[PDB]
Amino acid sequence: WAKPKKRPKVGQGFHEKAQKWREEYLLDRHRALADSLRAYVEFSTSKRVEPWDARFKPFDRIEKDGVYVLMRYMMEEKLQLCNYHHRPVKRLFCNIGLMGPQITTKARWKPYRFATNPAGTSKAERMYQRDKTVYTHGHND
Amino acid sequence: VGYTPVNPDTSPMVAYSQYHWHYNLPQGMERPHSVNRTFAAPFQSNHSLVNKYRGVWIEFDMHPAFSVALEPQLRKLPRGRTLPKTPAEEVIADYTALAPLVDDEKTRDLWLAKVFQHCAFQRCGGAMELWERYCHQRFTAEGATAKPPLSLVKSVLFYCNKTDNSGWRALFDRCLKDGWNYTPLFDTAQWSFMLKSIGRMGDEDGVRAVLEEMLDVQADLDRVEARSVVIALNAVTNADVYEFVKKYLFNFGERKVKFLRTTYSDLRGHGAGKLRIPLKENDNMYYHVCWHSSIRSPRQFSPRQLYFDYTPSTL
Amino acid sequence: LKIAKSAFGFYLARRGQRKYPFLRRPHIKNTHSMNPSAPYFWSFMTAKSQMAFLPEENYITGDWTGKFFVSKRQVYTLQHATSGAKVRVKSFPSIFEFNSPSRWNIGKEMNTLTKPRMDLIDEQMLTKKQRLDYVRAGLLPK
Amino acid sequence: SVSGVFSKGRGIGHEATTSILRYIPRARVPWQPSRFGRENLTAADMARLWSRGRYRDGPGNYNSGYCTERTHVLEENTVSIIPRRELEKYMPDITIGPKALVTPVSLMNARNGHRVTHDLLHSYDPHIGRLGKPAVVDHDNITVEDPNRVGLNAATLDCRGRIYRWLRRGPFFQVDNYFRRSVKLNRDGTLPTDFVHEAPLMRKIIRLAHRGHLKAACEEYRRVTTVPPVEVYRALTACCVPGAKLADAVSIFEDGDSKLFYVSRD
Amino acid sequence: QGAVATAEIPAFFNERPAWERPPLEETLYVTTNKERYDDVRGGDIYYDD
RNA sequence: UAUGCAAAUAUAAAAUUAUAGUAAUUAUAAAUUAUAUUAUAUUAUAUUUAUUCAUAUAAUUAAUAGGAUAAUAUUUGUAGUUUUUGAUACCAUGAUAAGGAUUAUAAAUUGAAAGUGUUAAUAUCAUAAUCAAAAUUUAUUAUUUAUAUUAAAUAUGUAUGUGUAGAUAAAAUAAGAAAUUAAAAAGGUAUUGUUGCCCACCAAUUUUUAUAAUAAAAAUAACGUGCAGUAAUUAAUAUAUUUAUAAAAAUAUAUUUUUUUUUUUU
Ligand SMILES: O=c1ccn([C@@H]2O[C@H](COP(=O)(O)OP(=O)(O)OP(=O)(O)O)[C@@H](O)[C@H]2O)c(=O)[nH]1
Ligand SMILES: [Mg+2]
Ligand SMILES: [Mg+2]
Ligand SMILES: [Mg+2]
Ligand SMILES: [Mg+2]
Ligand SMILES: [Mg+2]
Ligand SMILES: [Mg+2]
Ligand SMILES: [Mg+2]
Ligand SMILES: [Mg+2]
Ligand SMILES: [Mg+2]
Ligand SMILES: [Mg+2]
Ligand SMILES: [Mg+2]
Repeated sequence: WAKPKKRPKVGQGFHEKAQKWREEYLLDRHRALADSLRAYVEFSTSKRVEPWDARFKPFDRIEKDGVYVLMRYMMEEKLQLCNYHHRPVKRLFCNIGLMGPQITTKARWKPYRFATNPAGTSKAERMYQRDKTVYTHGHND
Repeated sequence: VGYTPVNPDTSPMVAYSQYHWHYNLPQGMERPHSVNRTFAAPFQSNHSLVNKYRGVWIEFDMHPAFSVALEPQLRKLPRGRTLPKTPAEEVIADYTALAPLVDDEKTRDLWLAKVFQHCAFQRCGGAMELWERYCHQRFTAEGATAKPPLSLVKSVLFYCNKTDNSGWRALFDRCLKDGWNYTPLFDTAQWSFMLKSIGRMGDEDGVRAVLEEMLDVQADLDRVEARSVVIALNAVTNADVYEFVKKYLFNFGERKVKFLRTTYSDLRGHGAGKLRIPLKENDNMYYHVCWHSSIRSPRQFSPRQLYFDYTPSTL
Repeated sequence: LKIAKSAFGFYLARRGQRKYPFLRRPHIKNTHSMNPSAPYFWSFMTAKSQMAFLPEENYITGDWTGKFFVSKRQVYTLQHATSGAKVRVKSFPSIFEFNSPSRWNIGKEMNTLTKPRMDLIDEQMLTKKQRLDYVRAGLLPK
Repeated sequence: SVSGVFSKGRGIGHEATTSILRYIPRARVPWQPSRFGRENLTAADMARLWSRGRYRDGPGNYNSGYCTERTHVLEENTVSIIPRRELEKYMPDITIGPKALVTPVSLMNARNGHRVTHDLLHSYDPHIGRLGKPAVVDHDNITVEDPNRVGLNAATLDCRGRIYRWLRRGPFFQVDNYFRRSVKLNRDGTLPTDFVHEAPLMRKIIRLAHRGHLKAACEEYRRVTTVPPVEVYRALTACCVPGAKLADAVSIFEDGDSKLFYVSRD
Repeated sequence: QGAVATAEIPAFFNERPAWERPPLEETLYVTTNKERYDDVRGGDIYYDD
C-alpha cells in the first residue's frame, strides 16, 4: 500500500480544446447518423440473396420440382415483397403450412452474416467489402 | 485491544472464558432475581397525566327533582367537563329572578356555587355581590352559626382566585380548624389557583398563612403546580417571611425543587410572555431558589474548576 | 490507487483486475453512453418505453437561484435548440456546452451526445512514464 | 497564536436569569469544561452550517440551484452560473410550492410516521430538532432553506447524539408525539373537541348516522384529525341500535374510552 | 486447581459455619471491606478492615 | 635446461613487529556454513489442455430528556456562548495473506507462521469520503468464433485473415494418463557469519632513525582505482627468473597449511 502520488495539474487552454473537440465530434456524429440511417433504410428496401441453404433438403431439390414449385406459384409475390430478408422469409414459410413443421427442424438456412448480402452477390469477399464508415451493425449493404 | 471496546455479550472469548460460563457446562439459571418484588418504585411519569380534570371540581349533588325542574336555567351553567359560553349577566339575572321561588337551602346554594364558577371562568367582577346579598348574612357575618355547603366555599374561593380580589382572606380564615374546617378537603388545583392569585396581588403574609396551612393539612406539595408556587414565592420581599420560605423550601422534593428553579428562570426569562400579567423583579428570591436547587441536587466533581487557583505550600 | 485523480484515490484499493457481479460495478462510468446506432437509435441507452414522461431533470422542481450545469440525463428538447440559452453539462476536464444547436439532438439524453472518452489526449496531465506507455499503445506520436 | 473555527458566539438564555445566575457555580464537564454547541453559533454561521451537510440536494452545494454565489471554479476553469429565469426557457417550470411537501395525517402510518417529504428528517419530538428553543414543525411553511432549524441534519456540528437519539426512538414516536403535542385537554376542563376547521366533518358524520348509514359514517370517521364531540358518538351508537349490531357499538364506545379522553363516557 | 467457570451467587450457600466464626459479627464487630491504597505486588487487592 | 659464479630450511632456540630505539603485541587446526547420479523395503513426471485482459466521485465526526385503560408535577415548551491542539490531504511501532518437494492407505484432508492497505503509547501543514448516472496505463486477468442475434434500472463499434513469432499458464483429488529418476562423502581470514571480512597503491599529518627513481620503518579514520586473498570466478603456498597504475601476473621447479574418487596378471 503506497501513499498515492498526487495527480498533476490539468493544463492550459485545454478546456477550450476539449469543448471544441467534443462539439465538432457531435457535429460530425450528425452526418454519421444521417448517412447510417440512409444506408439502413436503403438496405431494408433493397433485395437480398436467398436465406435457405441449397446444400440441404427440402432445398437441394431441382428448381422445377418440390419446394420451389410451392414457392413459384403460391408464395412468389409475398417473397418478393419482403425482399428476401431472412426473418420474414422464414416466417412466411412458417405460415404457408404446406411444409409445415420442417422449417426449423429439417431445413437449413445460411448463417446470419451471409444471408445479409445484396442480390446478385458472386464471391464471399462481399462480406468484408461493405462500407465501414457507417454504424448499422452489419445491417448495411 | 483497540479504541473500540469488545461488547461482552456477543464475544465468545468473553462469554466462554474462565470468568464466565463456557458452553460445555450445563447452561441453567445461576441465581433467581427478585428486583421488583423486594423494593418497589412508585410510578411518577416525567410527563404530566393526560386525562386529569385540571380545574376545580364543584361537586354537584342536586336532588333529581329540582335537577329536572331547573334544567332550562342550569343548562346555561357548567355541567361536567362542559363550559357553555352564555353571558354571565344573564345567568346572574336568572338566579336573582327564580331562586327565591324554590324552597331548599341545599338547592339554592348548589345553584349559586355553579353561578360563581361560571362567572369565575369569564372573570366578571360583579359576582361578589351575590355573596353579600344572600350568603354573607348567615355565614360570615357576626358569628352566625350556619355552616356553608363545601361546594359553595370552594366555588367562591375559586372566583376570588380567578378574579383577583381581597375578599378571599375573610373566607380562607373561616375554613381553618376552629371554623368550618373545610381545609383538608381542598383539591390540589384549589391550592394552586390560591397561591397563584395571592402571589399576583403580592401579599407575603397571605402566602405564609396559606403555605403554613398546606403543610399542616398534608396537601400534595410536589404536585402543586410550579407556576403558582413560583409566582407566590416571587411576591415575597419581607425578611421574616423570607426566613420562613427558606425553611419551608426544604419541604419540597428534589425533582420539584429543580423544576421550581427551572420554572422561575423561564418565567422572568423567555417565557415571560406565558403570563397574563408579567412578573415583578425579585432578585433575592429567585437567587435563593436557584441556590436551594444547587444544594439539594447531587454534586458533580469538577476538579479543574475547584482547584484552578490552588498552589502547594511546604509550610 | 496509484495516482489520486480525486479525493477517493486515498481511500480505495484497485485489487488487481477484479470481477464484479453482473452489472454492478461501484463506480458507474459509461464509456459506451455515446455508441452510434442507426437502427437502434431510439432504443439504445434511452427510455425503455416511448410512452414514459421525461425525467425529473427536464423540469425546474423548486425556486432556484439558478444552476451551473444541467444533469447529463436531461433529454434534449426542441426548446433546448430554439430558445438559445446556455445548456451546460458536467464533463471532464470541466464542462461541455451545447453551443451549436441542431434538431438531430432532440429526444436523446445528453448522456448520449457527450463523448465520455475523448481521443484528444493532453500530455500536460501525463507523467513522462504515462506518456511512454501511451506511446506503446500507438496513441501518442513518438 | 490563536486559531479558531468561528470568530464569535452567543449565549443560550438572556440577561434576567444570567446576571443573577452567574453567582452560583455550575459544574462543567470534567474533561472538556468549555462547551460550544450549535445553539451558540451566530446567525450567519448557523445559516452556513445548515446549508452544508446535505449531499447534493442541500443548499450548500453549488449545483443544487439554491446556491447564491454567481461564479464557481472547476479545476482552474471559472464557470458563470445560469440564472433561473433563463433556465426556464428550455426547461419548463413546475412548482407546486410549499404544500406539496406535506402529506395528510391519513398517510402518516404508510410513510412510517412523517408528514414531511423534505430532504432532512423531521421529528415531532421537541428535543431532536431543538436549537435553543424547543422545536416545532410548521406544516404550512416548509422550505428547502429551513429557517427554524428543526430538521435532522446529517453532518452539522453537534448532530451525532441527535442522530443516535433518532435511531433509538420508540416504535410509536413520530405518531405519539404528533398526537400529544397537539390535541390536549384545555386548562378549563373543556375538551379539545371543538375546532373550526374540522366542524363540517362532524356535522357530516352525525347527519349520515341519522339517516342510518353506519358504514358511510365510519368511513368518514376515519378521516378525523381531532377529537370528535360527544354528539358524534351518540349518533353512531344510536345508529347501531336498530340493526342489533352490538360489537360495532361496543368498539365505538371503546374507541372513545381512555383513548380519546373519555368523550364517549356519557 | 484453577477456575473453569465463575458465577455470582449469594453467600449463604457457602459461608463459614456458625460454630467456626466469632459470635454475632453484625453487632460486635464493625467491618468494612475496602481497597489497599498502596501498590500490592501480590495477594488480594481487597482486604477486610 | 648443471665446465667460470652461486654456503645455506631439515633445524641448539629465551614473547609479536622492526637493519637490534618506532607499534603493544602476534600466531593458531578438529563447534557452526543445503544440492558433487548408491540398492526400486516394496512400485510411474513425459501425458493432456491452455495464452489479445480494460474500468473510482461535487468538504463541517462533540449531550441526556420517558405520553391512553397508572391516585393528579405545564417537568404543555427541561434555553447558564466563548482555554484548548494527533489518525487529518501529514510524520506518528505492533497484528491474520500469497507461496506444492518425501510421517502412504487404513476405520483418514492435496494447503504451511515467519506476514499481504485499513488494528493499541513517537503527534505539531491543511475539513478532502460514495446518498447515484462520472476522466483508460494499471505486472498479477480464463469472453460469446458463422442455421435463426437489443423488450424494462442504461449496459459496450470493433481485431475476418493458413488454431499461425518468441516466450508463457494449469492438472495425477469420480474419475479413466504407467517405468523413469531421486535418501547417505566434503571448504570459511566470518563469528546471528558473503549485503561477512580483508589487499595493495593513491593525500594529509605523527614518530624513530643506518637517507637509493620519490629514503627506510611504525601509527593513521580522507580521496580515488580496482577487486588480490578467505578450495573466491585461470586452486593456493615457497624458492627461482621475468613483467608492472595498484593489488600482482607469466614461466621453471618443489608442495598441500586444496576438495578423493579407488585394474592385486582379464
Ligand atoms: O402552569 C400553567 C401553564 C400554562 N397556563 C396557560 O397560560 C395562560 C395564561 O397564563 P397565566 O397563568 O398568567 O394566566 P391566569 O393565571 O390568569 O390563567 P388561569 O389560571 O386564571 O386560567 C393560561 O390561561 C393558560 O392558557 C397556566 O395558566 N398555567
Ligand atoms: Mg462527511
Ligand atoms: Mg504488517
Ligand atoms: Mg623523521
Ligand atoms: Mg616512508
Ligand atoms: Mg590468484
Ligand atoms: Mg578475488
Ligand atoms: Mg584464486
Ligand atoms: Mg604465490
Ligand atoms: Mg617471485
Ligand atoms: Mg600489476
Ligand atoms: Mg609471485
